[PDB]
Amino acid sequence: MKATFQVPSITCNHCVDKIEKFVGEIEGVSFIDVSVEKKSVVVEFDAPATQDLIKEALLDAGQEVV
Repeated sequence: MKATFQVPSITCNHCVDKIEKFVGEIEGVSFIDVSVEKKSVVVEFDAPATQDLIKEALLDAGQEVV
């Protein structure tokens, strides 16, 4: 139960705080991992979540991920 994405619009802390505030708890988030120098993002989600939940939240939060 883990996910691995990448936010091409990284390179900042304000974005991490915004995505962490939303992703910090998406009714099924184990741990939101982010990589600025690598421009990657690894998030763990439990059974009450889905990569469509972290996207709907992270995307609606103001972040982009392909």
